[PDB]
Amino acid sequence: SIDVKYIGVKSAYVSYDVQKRTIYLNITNTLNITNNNYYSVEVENITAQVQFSKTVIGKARLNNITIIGPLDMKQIDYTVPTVIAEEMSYMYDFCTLISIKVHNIVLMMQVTVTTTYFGHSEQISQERYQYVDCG
Amino acid sequence: SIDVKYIGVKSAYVSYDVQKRTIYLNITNTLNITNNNYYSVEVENITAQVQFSKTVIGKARLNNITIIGPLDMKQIDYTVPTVIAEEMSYMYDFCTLISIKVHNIVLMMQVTVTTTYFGHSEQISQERYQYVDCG
Amino acid sequence: SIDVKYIGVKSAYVSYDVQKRTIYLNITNTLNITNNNYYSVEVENITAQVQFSKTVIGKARLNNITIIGPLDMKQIDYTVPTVIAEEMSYMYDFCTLISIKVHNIVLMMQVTVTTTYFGHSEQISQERYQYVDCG
Ligand SMILES: *[C@@H]1O[C@H](CO)[C@@H](O)[C@H](O)[C@H]1NC(C)=O
Ligand SMILES: *[C@@H]1O[C@H](CO)[C@@H](O)[C@H](O)[C@H]1NC(C)=O
Ligand SMILES: *[C@@H]1O[C@H](CO)[C@@H](O)[C@H](O)[C@H]1NC(C)=O
Ligand SMILES: *[C@@H]1O[C@H](CO)[C@@H](O)[C@H](O)[C@H]1NC(C)=O
Ligand SMILES: *[C@@H]1O[C@H](CO)[C@@H](O)[C@H](O)[C@H]1NC(C)=O
Ligand SMILES: *[C@@H]1O[C@H](CO)[C@@H](O)[C@H](O)[C@H]1NC(C)=O
Ligand SMILES: *[C@@H]1O[C@H](CO)[C@@H](O)[C@H](O)[C@H]1NC(C)=O
Ligand SMILES: *[C@@H]1O[C@H](CO)[C@@H](O)[C@H](O)[C@H]1NC(C)=O
Ligand SMILES: *[C@@H]1O[C@H](CO)[C@@H](O)[C@H](O)[C@H]1NC(C)=O
Ligand SMILES: *[C@@H]1O[C@H](CO)[C@@H](O)[C@H](O)[C@H]1NC(C)=O
Ligand SMILES: *[C@@H]1O[C@H](CO)[C@@H](O)[C@H](O)[C@H]1NC(C)=O
Ligand SMILES: *[C@@H]1O[C@H](CO)[C@@H](O)[C@H](O)[C@H]1NC(C)=O
Repeated sequence: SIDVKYIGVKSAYVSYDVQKRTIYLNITNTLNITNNNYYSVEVENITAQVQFSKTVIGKARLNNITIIGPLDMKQIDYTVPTVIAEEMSYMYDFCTLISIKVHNIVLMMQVTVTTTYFGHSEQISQERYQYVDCG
Repeated sequence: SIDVKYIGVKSAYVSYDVQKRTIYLNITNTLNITNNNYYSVEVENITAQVQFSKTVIGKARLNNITIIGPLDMKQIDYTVPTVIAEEMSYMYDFCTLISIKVHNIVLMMQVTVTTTYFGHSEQISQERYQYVDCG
Repeated sequence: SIDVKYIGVKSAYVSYDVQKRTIYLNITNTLNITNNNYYSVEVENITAQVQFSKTVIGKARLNNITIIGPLDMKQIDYTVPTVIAEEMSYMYDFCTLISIKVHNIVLMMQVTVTTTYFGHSEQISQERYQYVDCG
């Protein structure tokens, strides 16, 4: 939330990086570093806090009631045949793949019907995605 | 939220980077660094806070009621055949792929019907996406 | 939440990295480092806090009631045959794969119907994804 970074190869504060086939002969490197850091991140100062939720019923006549959740799946048909016919023939399959519904990252918070919150919520995702690499 | 960065290859504060086939002969590098940092990020100052939610019923007559969630899927048909017929023939498949519904990043917060919030919510996603690389 | 980083290869504070075939002959490296760090992360200061939830019924007549959860799956059919017919033929399959529903990361918090929160919730995911690599 404060210092989120994505670094590809190299990350450094003071780097005298050297690489292939070099001559580092008579250098006189000298440093003088002062790097004081002060974090006072999201400190609270609270006197009172109330989360109230009341449901009062009475003399109440209620018929059919349906409150369904935050994702319903109904009558979902996946209908993928795969028919191969081959008479006196030559076939060559490489990097052949058939994928159906598939997920890599699935993150859910506060997936309800009724919710009362107080706080600080984060979701951070850092990757190097590579699905198909055939060659 | 404050210092979000995406770095491709190299990230540094003071970098005397050297690369292929060089002559670093009589240099007299000298540094003098003062890098004081003060973070007071989202500090609160609160005397009172109330999250009130009331539902009062009474002498109330209610018929059919339906409150459905924040994503419904109904009668979704995926109908992808794949028929190959080959008589006395030559076939060559490489980097051949059939993909159906597929996700990589799925993040959800506060997916409800009724919600009362108080706070600080973030979603950060940093990647290097590469779906198909065949060659 | 404060210092989240994704580093590809190298991470360092002060790195005199050297690589292939080099001459590091008469250097006079010198350092002087002061790196005081002070973290006071999310310290609270609270006098009172109440999470109240009441449900009062009485003289109440209720018919059919259905409150279903935050994800229902109903009548989901996966119908993927795979028929191969081969008379007097040559077939070659390599890196051949058929995948059905599949997940790698599944994280859920506060997946309910009714929820009252107070606090600090995080989800962090860092990876190097590589699904198919055949070659
Ligand atoms: C630096 O090193 C070289 C070596 O080739 C030498 O000839 C030269 O006198 C040196 N000078 C100092 C100031 O160290
Ligand atoms: C290096 O930094 C310190 C920190 O204040 C300072 O007192 C000093 O004069 C600087 N130089 C040297 C040569 O030490
Ligand atoms: C608010 O400020 C600081 C905490 O950050 C503290 O010294 C002060 O007493 C707080 N005030 C109250 C009323 O709590
Ligand atoms: C709703 O309630 C009535 C009763 O008044 C009932 O006849 C009907 O079947 C209910 N609805 C469903 C979908 O069952
Ligand atoms: C720097 O190094 C070179 C080496 O080729 C030398 O001839 C020269 O006298 C040096 N000078 C100083 C100031 O160090
Ligand atoms: C380096 O920085 C410090 C910090 O204030 C300063 O006192 C000093 O004069 C600077 N120069 C040297 C040569 O130390
Ligand atoms: C608000 O300001 C600071 C906290 O940031 C604190 O010193 C002060 O007392 C706070 N005021 C009240 C009324 O809490
Ligand atoms: C709605 O309620 C009536 C009762 O008055 C019922 O006949 C009807 O079937 C209900 N609707 C559905 C879709 O069931
Ligand atoms: C540095 O090392 C070289 C070795 O080739 C030498 O000739 C030179 O006199 C040295 N100088 C110092 C200042 O150490
Ligand atoms: C190194 O840093 C310290 C820390 O303040 C300082 O007292 C000193 O003068 C600096 N230089 C040397 C040569 O020690
Ligand atoms: C709030 O500020 C600090 C804690 O961060 C503490 O010294 C002070 O007494 C706190 N105030 C109250 C009323 O608790
Ligand atoms: C709803 O309740 C009525 C009674 O009044 C009943 O006849 C009906 O079958 C119920 N609904 C379902 C779907 O069973």
